[PDB]
Amino acid sequence: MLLPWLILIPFIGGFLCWQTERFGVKVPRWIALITMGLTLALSLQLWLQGGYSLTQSAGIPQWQSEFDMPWIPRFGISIHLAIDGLSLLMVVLTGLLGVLAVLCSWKEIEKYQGFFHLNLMWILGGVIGVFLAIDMFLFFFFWEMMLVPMYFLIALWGHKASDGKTRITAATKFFIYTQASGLVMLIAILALVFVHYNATGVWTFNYEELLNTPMSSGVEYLLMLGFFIAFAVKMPVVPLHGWLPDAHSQAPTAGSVDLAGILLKTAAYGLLRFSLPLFPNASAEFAPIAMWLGVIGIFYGAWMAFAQTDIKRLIAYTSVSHMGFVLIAIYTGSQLAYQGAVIQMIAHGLSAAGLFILCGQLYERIHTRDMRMMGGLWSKMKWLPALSLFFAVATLGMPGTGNFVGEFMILFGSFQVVPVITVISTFGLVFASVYSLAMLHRAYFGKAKSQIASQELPGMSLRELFMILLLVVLLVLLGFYPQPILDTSHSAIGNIQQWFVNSV
Amino acid sequence: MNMLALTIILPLIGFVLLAFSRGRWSENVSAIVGVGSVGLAALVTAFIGVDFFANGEQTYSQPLWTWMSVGDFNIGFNLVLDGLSLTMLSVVTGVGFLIHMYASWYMRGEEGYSRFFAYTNLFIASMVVLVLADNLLLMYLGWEGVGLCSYLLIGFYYTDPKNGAAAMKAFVVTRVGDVFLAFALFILYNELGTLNFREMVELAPAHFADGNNMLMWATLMLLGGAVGKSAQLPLQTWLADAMAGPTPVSALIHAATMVTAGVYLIARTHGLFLMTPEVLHLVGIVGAVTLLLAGFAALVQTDIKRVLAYSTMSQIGYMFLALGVQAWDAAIFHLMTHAFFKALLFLASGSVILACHHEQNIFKMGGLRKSIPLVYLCFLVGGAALSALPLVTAGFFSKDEILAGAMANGHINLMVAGLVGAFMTSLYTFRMIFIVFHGKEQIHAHAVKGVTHSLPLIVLLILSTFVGALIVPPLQGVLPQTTELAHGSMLTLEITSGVVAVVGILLAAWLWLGKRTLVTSIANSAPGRLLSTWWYNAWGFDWLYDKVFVKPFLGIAWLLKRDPLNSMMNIPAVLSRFAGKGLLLSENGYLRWYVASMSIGAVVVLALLMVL
Repeated sequence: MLLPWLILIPFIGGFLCWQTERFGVKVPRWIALITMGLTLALSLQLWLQGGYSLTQSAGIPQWQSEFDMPWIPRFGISIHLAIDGLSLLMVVLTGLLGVLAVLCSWKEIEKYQGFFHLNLMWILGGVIGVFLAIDMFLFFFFWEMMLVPMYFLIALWGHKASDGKTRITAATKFFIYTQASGLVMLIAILALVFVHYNATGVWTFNYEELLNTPMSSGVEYLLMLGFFIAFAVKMPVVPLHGWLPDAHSQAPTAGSVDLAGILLKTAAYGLLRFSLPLFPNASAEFAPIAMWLGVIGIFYGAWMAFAQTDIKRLIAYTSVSHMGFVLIAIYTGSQLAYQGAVIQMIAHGLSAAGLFILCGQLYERIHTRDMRMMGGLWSKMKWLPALSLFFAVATLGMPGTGNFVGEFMILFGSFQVVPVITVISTFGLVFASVYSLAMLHRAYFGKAKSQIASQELPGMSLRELFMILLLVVLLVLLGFYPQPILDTSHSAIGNIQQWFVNSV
Repeated sequence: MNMLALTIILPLIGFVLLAFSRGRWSENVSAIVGVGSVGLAALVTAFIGVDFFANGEQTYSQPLWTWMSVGDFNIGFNLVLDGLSLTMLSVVTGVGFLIHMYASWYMRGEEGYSRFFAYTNLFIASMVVLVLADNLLLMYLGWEGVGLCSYLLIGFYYTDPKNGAAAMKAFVVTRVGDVFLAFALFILYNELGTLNFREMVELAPAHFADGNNMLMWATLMLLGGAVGKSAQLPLQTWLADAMAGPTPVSALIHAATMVTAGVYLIARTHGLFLMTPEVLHLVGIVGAVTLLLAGFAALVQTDIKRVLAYSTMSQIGYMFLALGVQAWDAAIFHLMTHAFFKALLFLASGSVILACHHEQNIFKMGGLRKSIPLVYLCFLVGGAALSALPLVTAGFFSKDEILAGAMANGHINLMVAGLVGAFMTSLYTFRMIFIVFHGKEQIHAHAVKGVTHSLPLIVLLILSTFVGALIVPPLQGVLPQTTELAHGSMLTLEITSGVVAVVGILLAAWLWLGKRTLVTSIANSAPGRLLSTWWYNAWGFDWLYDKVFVKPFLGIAWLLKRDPLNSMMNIPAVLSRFAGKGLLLSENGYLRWYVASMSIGAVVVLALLMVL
């Protein structure tokens, strides 16, 4: 019921901001803040009003709210929006990140600003629609239309048409690397539906009847690779992640909040929801390749993070290290491991968003991007580097932050299922420390005479500090007290694991 | 009595105030609030200590809230205040109180003031969490809590980068130990399910009817965690470099706070180490080989702070032996004495290096008895206890008891190790004060007089002596494995240690009382410098631990200065663009070849149809 409205407010707000662009220029900032407030209101209403602590073994079909509507009846394509417990965590996270995106874009007036915000709400609404998606075509359409408006963001707002490096390399690799694999998973969807159409005799694009379709061995394996390729180019996996640092280092850091904190979520959401249950034996065969790619991703991202000299590419290469833990979590037979991935995933978004906001904040203070050029700014800034120290501290497994409990319950479940690949995996924490300290010492520890421009520094406004203070206190409560959201996700995680166990 | 969290909240909350009053407060109010947090901690500790005496040595547990709870994974914020943990709390909330009260006077006059009293409170708070934890998890929060605080205090002076660079080697090395520590934590949950210490104690033999082979992996790798955090051979790197910070943080790190975490883990899991005897004796094996290493490196270099540091390494491993010889209460008795002398010994040295005014040498000063005898009596009291002198010393009872226990274990190599350690402690006892305080004063050490440090000096003077040895720590509340006692040979071993100490003290005094030309000759002899260079490398261990992984790590980082796999999956774009350029060059514009293309399409279509 609430789901059609909850995916449509982003699109309605873009229309109204661009409508009132003719009326005024200070309107869309204040319009956008209220519209994202309504998005979190409906999302938090579903958290509180709904039975978040529901039955742990109520089957694979279980939803607090559900919407159905005929869209293309010839294939049974329907607007099958349906919200689960873990999907509701995803919706509340993106509503909060949308508030941060529209708050960081405050006091940013240009030649056109309504165009920026209709695009801003369009891309955030696309991610919400992926998170509420049970029909395969609706899932794919939303997956691919959140991908078009970021291209305009990197192009027309990466820099205003002055340098050609903001389109022809950064934005173009971002677009092609995702869309080729999106078309791969579309033909994977179609091969799965056609083998189901031979089995039964109905053209259906719905998840519940495609869940248990009979397929011979050696056939569903190729479709599982087809799903995983599109789910491995969106979250950074080892062979195909070259788009991520270019995308984050060129887009404005509000666009980078969208590009890191929430676009990385949807691929592991799809690995939990759409790839694991549909292909149980194929995923059981593919598991060790996934573990090898996971350990390679953690070690690889940390080394490339240590070796880099700038900051946006630095945090962009932390992200690829973080997601390796999540991939190993998903491809195991443990309930605790999956519940560790969820808390690690929410904390991943919350620990990347603050760093990107602050890195963009530091650049507009000093007008210099290279990290090794500055140094010793602690005597000049009064609140930026202290808050930045805790966010760099929250990146690695420091307890009292959500990242520690996240990565570390994965390791418990991972050692429960398989010893040797887990005992390799744990060493990324040592490597997490070295790139964390490298960031901290090269940027803030030292003498302010490392740069001439490090001798005249501005002040920090109240609202940026307010939205940084909220994230640090929110992330500490998730580290100390993670029970409420684990009780929320228990049943959804449990039935996925029980199906992955029982179907093999 | 429902006041355990006040030993954690009151310090920790004070840190938050000093973490946001970044120098905007004045000197006096910042000084009072920084000392008062630890002062309230000691007072609440004393109340629960005297109530623990009123409890009849009955343990008191308090769960605040469950941390995380999955249906097979139950972790809670459980605090246990038993006899072993009360003693380890007593050391911290007294020593940190005394060390931090000195810092109220030592820190003033320079910047970074509110910053330093912020991170000291966090350092103390992390150490209290480790020794009161009831679950191995919460205790893990203690381990890397105090490690990050050692990073924030070793590299406290961020201006020059020597001490600013010395902290990360400790940080890397302590997290290697923490990986080793968490490995055993995974194995214990896989094997025995619950991580509570007592429930683990009477769950371990129930689950172990059939298979035992994998418990040695748990316990050996648990041991690898304990050793690394304080000091031991496989990971002895950072304690020389930890001296690059200020004097009060060296006392806190090296005396009784952070280095007393590896002792608490072996002692708390003593029944768990009793489940396997050979992993218990292996602690003493590694302890016996580190007393042979950690001693004479104090004699080698001319840095006073490196002197006090190699002595701490020797003493901590001396404990590991004491725990390996199944003498548990005696080892904590050694700790109860050891905290008192080391902290004062470190602190007094700081007062005189304030008076030295940038000397940092042991060979260019002399005749310091006439400058101020207060620091003279400070080193003197510390030296006597360390050397195992029988004259009104505090720690000699602890050495006598553990060697009685060690010979009750019956390991002649361990008494040989104990005998050479007593001789070696007496060697570097008075050699430092004889080479520094005796001679001629060509550079005057300007002594500073003030009641603000004299009163804690008198308190530390009256505490480090044998008056403090009369305070028996609470050891009857845990009922550990009983430290066995020997009679008849107790007087024989006591006089043997006294003779060994006296011979070492007389040899140092004979080194002093000679011309020192033979000392100069052995400090100039080529085999002497070879051994000095060999033990500059300290059995090559820092040499080996740098050149085994560091330059391979820098080499693979230099090979990863440009990202390989991003480039090697760009070759589809490279092949497509170059193949597209070739296809564009294939077009001509001359219309004869267009019609030839039409004929050559007809030829291939007919050929492709005739092969079907």
